[PDB]
Amino acid sequence: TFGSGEADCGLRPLFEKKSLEDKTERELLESYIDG
Amino acid sequence: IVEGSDAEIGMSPWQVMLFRKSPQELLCGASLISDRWVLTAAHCLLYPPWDKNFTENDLLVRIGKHSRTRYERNIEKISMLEKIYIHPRYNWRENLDRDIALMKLKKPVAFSDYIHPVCLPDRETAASLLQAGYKGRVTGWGNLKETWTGKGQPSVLQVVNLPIVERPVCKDSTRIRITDNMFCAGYKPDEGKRGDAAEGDSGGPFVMKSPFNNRWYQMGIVSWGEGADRDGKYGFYTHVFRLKKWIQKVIDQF
Repeated sequence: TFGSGEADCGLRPLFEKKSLEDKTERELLESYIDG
Repeated sequence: IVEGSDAEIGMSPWQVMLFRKSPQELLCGASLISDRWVLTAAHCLLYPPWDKNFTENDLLVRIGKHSRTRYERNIEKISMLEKIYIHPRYNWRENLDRDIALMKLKKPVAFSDYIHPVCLPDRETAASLLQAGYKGRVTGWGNLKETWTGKGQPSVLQVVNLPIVERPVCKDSTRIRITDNMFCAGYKPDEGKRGDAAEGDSGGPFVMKSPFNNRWYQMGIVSWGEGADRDGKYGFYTHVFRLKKWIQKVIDQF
């Protein structure tokens, strides 16, 4: 069946887990907040 | 990817490359959803009009990649397939409705800084984020140009952010019968900005970062288009949330 992974899905080792933001993710989030 | 940019290392750790064993070539994109399951588009594996019908032994999946061509020793992971599941209602005859397929790996993969699963959406994430104007992100190793004949090939994984388009504008843009299991994305002619998935990016993920828990969720699968980067035309994506019950039925069945 599924296997491991669900619990920690979607959190990137080199970004979210290190509190670092990639170059263009803010463009995505601002699009949800601004209009 | 047309009009995108180079991905940063580890930016899309769920990105999977579907590779044809013989001849050796990139077939499509896909995504890692657990340590043993990969999600892609049904048309990447089965399309009767082109006498395309790949079996488990014809392909391999490559996870953790950045370079399009280099064998990334000690970074990428090459996995064989145990079984392929195509949605039983995949409509290749008309409109590619339910363009979704699952692939079970022969054995689970270990996660790393470069290999990590994306989340599938829950109903609140779908309700909040699938809205016109909201942007998602598409990644892949497909063509760089809309234009012509080389269509351009990237040295490394490409990324582009694209806005979801209002359903009436999507429907109005094509003669194909669009269903509730599909959505479209891309910039409109007067938005000035460009960007699109192209040939080779099919099957890959359209992801959105949740403002609620800051996890990345796969909301779509690159499905079909009519001229990538062609303003006035938009790319179509399989609506993952709408087909989530089928995904869960398959995974909790094998």
